[PDB]
Amino acid sequence: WRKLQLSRAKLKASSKTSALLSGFAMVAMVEVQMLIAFAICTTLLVAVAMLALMISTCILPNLHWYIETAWAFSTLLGLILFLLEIAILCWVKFYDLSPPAAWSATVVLIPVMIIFMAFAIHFYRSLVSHKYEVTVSGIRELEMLKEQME
Amino acid sequence: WRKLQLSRAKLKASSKTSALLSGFAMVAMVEVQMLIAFAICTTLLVAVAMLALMISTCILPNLHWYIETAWAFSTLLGLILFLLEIAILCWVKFYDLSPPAAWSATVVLIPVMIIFMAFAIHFYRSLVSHKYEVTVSGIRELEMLKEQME
Amino acid sequence: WRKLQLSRAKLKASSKTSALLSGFAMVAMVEVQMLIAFAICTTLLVAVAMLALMISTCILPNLHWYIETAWAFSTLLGLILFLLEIAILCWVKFYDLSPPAAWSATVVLIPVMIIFMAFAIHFYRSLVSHKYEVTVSGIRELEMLKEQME
Amino acid sequence: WRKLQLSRAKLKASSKTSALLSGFAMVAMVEVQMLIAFAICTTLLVAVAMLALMISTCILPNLHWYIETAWAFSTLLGLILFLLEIAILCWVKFYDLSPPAAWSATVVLIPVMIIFMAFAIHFYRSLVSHKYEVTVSGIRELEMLKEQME
Amino acid sequence: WRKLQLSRAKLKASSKTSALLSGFAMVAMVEVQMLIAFAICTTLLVAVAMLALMISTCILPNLHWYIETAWAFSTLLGLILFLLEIAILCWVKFYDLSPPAAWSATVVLIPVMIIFMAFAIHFYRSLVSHKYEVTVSGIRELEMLKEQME
Amino acid sequence: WRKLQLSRAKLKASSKTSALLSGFAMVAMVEVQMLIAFAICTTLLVAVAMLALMISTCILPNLHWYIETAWAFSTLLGLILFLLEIAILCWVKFYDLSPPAAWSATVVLIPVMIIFMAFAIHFYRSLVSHKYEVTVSGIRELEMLKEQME
Repeated sequence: WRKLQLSRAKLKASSKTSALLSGFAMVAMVEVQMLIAFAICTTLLVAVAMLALMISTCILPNLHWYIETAWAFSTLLGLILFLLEIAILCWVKFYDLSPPAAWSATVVLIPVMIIFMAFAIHFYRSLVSHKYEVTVSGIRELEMLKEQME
Repeated sequence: WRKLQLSRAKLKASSKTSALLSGFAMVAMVEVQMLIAFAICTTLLVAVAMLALMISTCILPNLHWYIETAWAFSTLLGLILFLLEIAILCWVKFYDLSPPAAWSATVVLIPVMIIFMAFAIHFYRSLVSHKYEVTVSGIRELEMLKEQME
Repeated sequence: WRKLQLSRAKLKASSKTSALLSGFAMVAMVEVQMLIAFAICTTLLVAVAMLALMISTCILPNLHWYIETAWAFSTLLGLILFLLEIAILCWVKFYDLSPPAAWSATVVLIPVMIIFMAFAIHFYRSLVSHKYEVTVSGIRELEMLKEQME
Repeated sequence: WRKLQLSRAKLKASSKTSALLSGFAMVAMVEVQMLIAFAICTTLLVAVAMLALMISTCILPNLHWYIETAWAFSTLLGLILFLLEIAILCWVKFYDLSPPAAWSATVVLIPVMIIFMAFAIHFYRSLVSHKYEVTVSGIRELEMLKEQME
Repeated sequence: WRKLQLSRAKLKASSKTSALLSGFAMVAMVEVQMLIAFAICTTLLVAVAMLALMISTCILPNLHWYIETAWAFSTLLGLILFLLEIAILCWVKFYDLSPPAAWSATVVLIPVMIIFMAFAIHFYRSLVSHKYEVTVSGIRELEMLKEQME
Repeated sequence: WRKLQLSRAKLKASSKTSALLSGFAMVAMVEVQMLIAFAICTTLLVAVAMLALMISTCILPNLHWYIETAWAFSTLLGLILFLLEIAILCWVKFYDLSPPAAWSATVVLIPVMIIFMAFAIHFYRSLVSHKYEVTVSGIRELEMLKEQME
């Protein structure tokens, strides 16, 4: 039961989060009109969303942890992209007459981008340790019962 | 009971997903203003949505698997279109002064587009294997009872 | 009980579907600025929605099948209009510098428009047949009881 | 109990319906920039909404039918205004280069506007008749109990 | 229990109502570009919302009537501002070439603005009377029990 | 149980509040096009949101008070930023031809900004006192039981 809920929380969370961001990016992209990177970041980011969306289409009809990875990865990947795209936008909006102000965007981006990925590693690190922590405590308890059994 | 839920999940999911994307595409289309393809992709994509919408209008009043196909097909079909349309937009925004950057959009599109359709086949393949697999598991037991029966 | 639910499903479904589409059409209409038809399609489409909206206002306070027709008709009518309006938009956005690409919009429109209305007839046809089908099967059963009754 | 629900359905329905329409009208108004009427219709329509909004703020804390009238009136009044404003918009967006097409907007407006108000009268008429229809049937039943009482 | 609900109804109601209006005002403000007043009204109105938002952040963690005042005041205060800002917008959109039409906006504003604040006083007035009305009826009943007690 | 709810209320509240504000800021930023500060405020504000978003991604899978701080801090921090950004916008829209009207924005900003942060301290101050207030009342009750125990 806990398995389905985990996925469902992932199902709707991704769809709504992904669709609104892609639409906002598309609307802002047509308004203003590094140079080449802009076209790629936008198109690719959208795809990350599309797949997660379909995941929602196929999940209900139907290993559980495997598909789980697809969502956490795709969704988390996008977050980096959204902030990634905005950094470029400032470069696009200012890059013309405002280049001076534009630099502050990409430069300030590095401090936050690192913390975001770095924090993800720390949270994940503590988690793995627990997987091993439970494995040790679990076998120890089984020996206590097996020893008194004799 | 499970039959109605499957459709309902399809009923609302399609409507909301379809209406927002079509509106965003229409808004961005009027802002910027391959050449001919742009007009077609937009208009057609909308239709895919419209039908699915009506499906919601007729389903509640009222074979179940048949209609089911219409939704999975129409919805999945649209996803390819949305990402399909954005690729063209970059070409519409850059195609003028930025043609160089525009190419990265359609090119990068191929890698993701293939994986999307390809993954769909794999998921479907595993599903079919089970449908038949079960058919074998069910009858097998029946023969067991039959032999012991007599 | 089933009667109220059928209407309620119609009550909210129409309001949300109608209001968002009219607003999107109004926003895109002011951005770009067959010629005369454009003004009519937009204004009329909105009205179809407005009435359905009020239907929601008057229904709760308060023959059931009669009002039911108004919703199914108005809502379905709009779907044709939305796709109808977009076809014109392509003709409006392109009609200036892109007239060549514009034709593909209206032409491609015919294939989908027909299928939409045509499919509606088929679904409705099967429904009517069943209504009669049940009417015959029902009376036949009552005669079986009435005959053995003697 | 039925009394509170009727109002609540009115409470949220008005707020959401009113706020989104006013914002859309304000956004489109600044984009394009009968002549004088435009400014009035927009500002006034908003007010109709604002009051209804506050009605929601004061209702929860705290004759019931009296306040009820304020909502039905304000909300219904707005619907006429929204379609009213769009008619003017076409006159504003086309009034420049497209004056010819503009006329089709106001003219086509008359057919729907009449039906909207006319239909409201019919629905209300049937309602009043029932109120009296029940008053007659009710007293009749009481006399049946009073007569057999003797 | 009734205390928490009253606040919660206030918690979400304010956040959604405030955030959407501020964003719409900001979007329309950048599109057009009394003169000085415009900048102030917009910035200040936003603040009124921000505080109410935080109120939602601090309320859940944790006198009840005191905080209650902050919401009713801030929210109601904003309503006047929104209609206030729109009156200025008409003056901003028309103030250039359309000054004549602009006047109708601010002038027509006075009639509705007064009724809004005036009606608020009346509703509040009747409320204060009841508070006292209950205080009198309550003590009277307690004496009835205390008298027969002897 | 109360622990999970507190976080959940924080989970969705932050995501919706953060995503809409960042999109509105991005849309308005591209429309108009202190000078350098504008680029930074926008980019940084977004980051504050992104992290909070991920917090929602990692919380469900899995000390409680620690993570709690991250949300209250990030969310509250943003509020100051949103109003902060708008102050700059007025300076961006007016800063060109309207510099005079622009000053009223930043100046008026100080009065509200202080109250916002100042009020936060007061609410927090009363809270801390209670933490100590309970600590004293609690130990006192335990002694009452321990004393009569002898």
